[PDB]
Amino acid sequence: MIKRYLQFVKPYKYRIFATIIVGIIKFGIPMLIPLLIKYAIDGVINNHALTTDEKVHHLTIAIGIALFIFVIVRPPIEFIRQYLAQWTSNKILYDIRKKLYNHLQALSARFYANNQVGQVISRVINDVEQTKDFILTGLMNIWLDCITIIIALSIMFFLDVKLTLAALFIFPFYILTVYVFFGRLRKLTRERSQALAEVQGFLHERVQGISVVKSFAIEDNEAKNFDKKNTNFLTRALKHTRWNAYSFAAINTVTDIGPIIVIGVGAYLAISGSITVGTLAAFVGYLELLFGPLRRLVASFTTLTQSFASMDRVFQLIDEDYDIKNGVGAQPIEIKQGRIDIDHVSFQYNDNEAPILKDINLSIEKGETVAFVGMSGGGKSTLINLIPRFYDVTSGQILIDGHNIKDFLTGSLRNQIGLVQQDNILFSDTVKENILLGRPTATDEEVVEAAKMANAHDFIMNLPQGYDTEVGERGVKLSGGQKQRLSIARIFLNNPPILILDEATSALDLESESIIQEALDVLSKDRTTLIVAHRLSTITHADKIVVIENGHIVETGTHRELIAKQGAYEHLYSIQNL
Amino acid sequence: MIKRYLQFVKPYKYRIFATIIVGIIKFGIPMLIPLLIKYAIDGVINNHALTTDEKVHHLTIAIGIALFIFVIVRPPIEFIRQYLAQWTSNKILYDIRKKLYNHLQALSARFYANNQVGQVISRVINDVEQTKDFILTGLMNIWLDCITIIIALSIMFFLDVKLTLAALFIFPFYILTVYVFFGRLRKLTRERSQALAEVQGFLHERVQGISVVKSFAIEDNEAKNFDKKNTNFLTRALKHTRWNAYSFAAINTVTDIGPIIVIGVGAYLAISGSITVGTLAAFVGYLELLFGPLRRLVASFTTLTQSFASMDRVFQLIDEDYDIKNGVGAQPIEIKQGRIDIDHVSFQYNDNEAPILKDINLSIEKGETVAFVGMSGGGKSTLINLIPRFYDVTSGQILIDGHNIKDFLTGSLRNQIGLVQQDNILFSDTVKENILLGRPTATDEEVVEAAKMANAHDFIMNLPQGYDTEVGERGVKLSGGQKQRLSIARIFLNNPPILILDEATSALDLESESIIQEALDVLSKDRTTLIVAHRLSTITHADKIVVIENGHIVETGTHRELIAKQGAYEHLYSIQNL
Ligand SMILES: Nc1ncnc2c1ncn2[C@@H]1O[C@H](COP(=O)(O)OP(=O)(O)NP(=O)(O)O)[C@@H](O)[C@H]1O
Ligand SMILES: Nc1ncnc2c1ncn2[C@@H]1O[C@H](COP(=O)(O)OP(=O)(O)NP(=O)(O)O)[C@@H](O)[C@H]1O
Ligand code: NA
Ligand code: NA
Ligand code: NA
Ligand code: NA
Repeated sequence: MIKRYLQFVKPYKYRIFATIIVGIIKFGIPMLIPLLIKYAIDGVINNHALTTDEKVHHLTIAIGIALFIFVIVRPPIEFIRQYLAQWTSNKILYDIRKKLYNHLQALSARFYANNQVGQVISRVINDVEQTKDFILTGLMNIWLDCITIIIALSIMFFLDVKLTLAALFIFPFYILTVYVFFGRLRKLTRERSQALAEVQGFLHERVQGISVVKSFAIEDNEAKNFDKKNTNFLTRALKHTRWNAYSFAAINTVTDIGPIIVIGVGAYLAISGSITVGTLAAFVGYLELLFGPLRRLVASFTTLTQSFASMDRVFQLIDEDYDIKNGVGAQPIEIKQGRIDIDHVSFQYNDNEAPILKDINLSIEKGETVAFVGMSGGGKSTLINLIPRFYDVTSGQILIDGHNIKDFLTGSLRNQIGLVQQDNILFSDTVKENILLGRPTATDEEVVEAAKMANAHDFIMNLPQGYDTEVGERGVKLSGGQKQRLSIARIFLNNPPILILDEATSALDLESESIIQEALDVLSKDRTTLIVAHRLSTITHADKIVVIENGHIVETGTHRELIAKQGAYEHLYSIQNL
Repeated sequence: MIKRYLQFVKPYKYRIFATIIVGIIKFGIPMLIPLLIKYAIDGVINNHALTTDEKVHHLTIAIGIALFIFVIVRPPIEFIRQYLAQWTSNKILYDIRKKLYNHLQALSARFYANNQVGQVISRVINDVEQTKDFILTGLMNIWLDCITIIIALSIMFFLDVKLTLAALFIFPFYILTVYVFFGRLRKLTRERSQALAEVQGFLHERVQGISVVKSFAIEDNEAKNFDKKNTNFLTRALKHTRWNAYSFAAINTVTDIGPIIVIGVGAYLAISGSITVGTLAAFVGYLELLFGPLRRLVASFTTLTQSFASMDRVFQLIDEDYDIKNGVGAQPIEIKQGRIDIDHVSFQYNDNEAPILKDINLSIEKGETVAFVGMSGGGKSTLINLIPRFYDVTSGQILIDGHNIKDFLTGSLRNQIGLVQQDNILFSDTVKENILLGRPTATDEEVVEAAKMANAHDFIMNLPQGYDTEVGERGVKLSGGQKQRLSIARIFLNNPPILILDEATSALDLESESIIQEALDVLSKDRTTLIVAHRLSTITHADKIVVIENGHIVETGTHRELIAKQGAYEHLYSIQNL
């Protein structure tokens, strides 16, 4: 997995090597201080053979050299060292989210139907952000502490063989201890982040649906439901904390026996006649070089563990399967004549549940306007959404111009089906911006046309700041008949070969309906049109009305014919002016 | 402002003092190492009064002791020190969000109409989380570095009053430099977080409205709109980084002239007779005690700056005004007879724009069923939402049972108005759980009743896992007529004195409508009922139909009467069969 994450760092290897290099060229600085203390003390006074005008000169080039270094050389090193480190990782994260976002937009209706936005976003943002330390503490700092440990161990290896061995005794345990905790922390961190992710999802879901929370003044009740999630997140976060604290003491206690099992031995050796009591003095002086980094790595360890947990979660999302895949046979196909064929189609949202659409057979020739009518929850919506291929039929096939939907390139297919869903969306943008969704690359002139078409242009002008009026988030600042008509506009703008209208009238008064009806009757003159509808009267003109019951097509025909049959269709119609 | 944030820490003062105490009792440990060293060397090896059996002996008591301390005393100190620190702040954050959530649920439709969920949540979560360092690095660590600076400084002053002035010379500049940057960083951090907040809002808004992004295969276009926001966030984050790096080098360069200017003067003073080498050398071993903490504080500084920026943003949200306030006169009032009076009401969403409802006068007696009909965007929705007081009328008054709506306690008022909005909400929960929103404290039996009432009970049983079926996020796994009927259920469950139904039929077929119509005609027998509707026929039975045009009430009357007048009402009705 590290290899994966590394794939992100790849185009930044050099900036990172550089960051490490400049990193090493830093220890050289702290050592210049104690080096300078020795120069004035033993090179101007303890020389005893210098003038009181000569030594008061060398102290003006030594107090001249130091200043130069520290006031000119160090500053740039310090700066670059940091700026680099950051500039690097920060750009890396950028890259990761650029990818995640494309990933999301490529998941299927299903995914988003069984997932919580808040939770998803937690990952894309927080978990990713968390992998930052892996780049910094992991690939840019840990090394310097190991280099320091090599140097130290090395120097010690010369001063004395067995004495350094007195040290290394600790090492194995240290490593064992790390290994013991690592895993459990990784999980605790995982479980923690997940908790956070759940409060996010909660907030998201509620903050957006407050309308309801307000209407029934259930603030107190929901405020509880929140505390549950907010608490769960504490709890988990504490478990995590407890262990980090725990493991920290552990690893260190081990790292601390280090200098002891050394000093103790270093004496029982200098006195037992094994080595110079000067060697013991020097050696023990380097103890800070060995068990210093080991102490830092304990913290570096911790941080990483958490980081791993995070990249886990990131990748886990990245590894989500796309339910609607293009497949090798991909083929941007132009739909020249709206010929739709539904052969033996059968649909199921899941393998466990029952099928919603069972055996559906229906043929729609170019230019026909087919209407779909039936009790609520019959299948209409489901059936329809199978065409733009939002879900893949379970058993059977749908063919546009003889081509099986699956053999189209997603975008191609979808781009040629103007679809007005029943639950229509608006972004917290301007009117224009919203219509432009139907065709982003459109003339401010063409938009105003679509508008006038969907019977929108007019009310758009009365809006403060007209076509540039910013509608509310979710498009709240408009009526029902308004939001809807903007969705309809999008259709004219798209001006596709196939038009599917799932109750595209829902919120319009009788009049406005009349207008859009006319408008549509025109645009729907020579295009393959599918209409789901409950208000029958706006379907009479249909070339063929399809009655759908309990996932089946029960009746088929012209309003005239269906009415004669005095069957299912008639029943429903008959309920209007009766 | 610090005082504010501190108010959160208050109930944790002791745990914090404790964390600081145990914090101090830590430096005592690192010093035990060099003491065991000096004690071994200058104490047992060179005592010149030790039997080879005594020095070894006294050596051992020094080790047996060391192990005890480090393997028994230190561990607990280490643990507690951390666990405390964390347990504290983590609980503090918890508290802060507990408050923020209540804050949100108390903001008005307006707030949420001009704000972006994602952005809000960024604050509640990220910005708050960011204030964590203020507790840790601020109130628990900074001190220890100052204590260390006092201790250090004291020793210098008794060692030479005029050389400590060679050291302290730096101090003022150090402080000046900090002051110079602080502010700019605080902003950069602010601006950065805001950027993050904007990508959040983007993600939220899109990830939830992908349905549309998919339908028009505008993935490429939106993926761009994302990169803009994702980039903006980089940029800003880099600006921030650059400065931190910058300021870091700065402050340190200053902190580095420190040990030098002590040597620059101190050495010159040894010469002229200030004092000798025995002092210049001793006043230099402690240099690490002074310019060590000063170096750490540079980092502590940085971290804080960021923290402040964060609490700024948190508070800024906390300081948001509630548009609908209760006011001293608050009074949980029981509405015994649904008497609604709309006297000269006039509404405007903003002071700049034009009024939507102008001069409306209408009286509704208990048990009357008033219908509201008119072109789309006329005012109906707006008018209606004024009653549950979702927005305060601009000029005029609405009175229920003679009591002015404003004199009710929000919850009281709203709890007594069963409101079925046109754009109905569902949470990613189970069917039951959703209906329970109408009355959380309800009998699994009463729910099933509401259900059967809204004509839902039936389809709920055919659902895999019946009343326990988990509907999709936003309630996606149900038809239109389905989601809606669940909203209607909520009403029966609430069983309020006043019922407002804003197109509560929108997505139902003719039949299902018939059923709920009957169901309602019953529940609406003796209650004050207000109905907004476009499908006229389901309004005929109204006691009084109100025609609303361009924010005005144009016609008033019984379907019978209105039809005779051959005016505005008739026109609209007349378009049904025509
Ligand atoms: N949050 C808002 N800010 C500004 N204007 C708003 C806001 N919310 C709604 N509006 C106004 O909504 C207005 C009229 O709404 P309105 O006529 O009450 O909806 P309606 O006719 O009942 N909806 P419908 O029954 O679907 O046709 C427009 O002229 C908008 O400016
Ligand atoms: N994500 C899902 N998982 C399982 N079932 C689903 C899901 N989404 C929708 N359904 C099914 O929705 C079904 C029938 O939907 P359907 O009849 O197409 O809506 P419809 O009749 O067109 N809506 P409407 O025009 O408002 O009456 C139910 O029996 C559900 O089980
Ligand atoms: Na047609
Ligand atoms: Na009534
Ligand atoms: Na409305
Ligand atoms: Na539907």
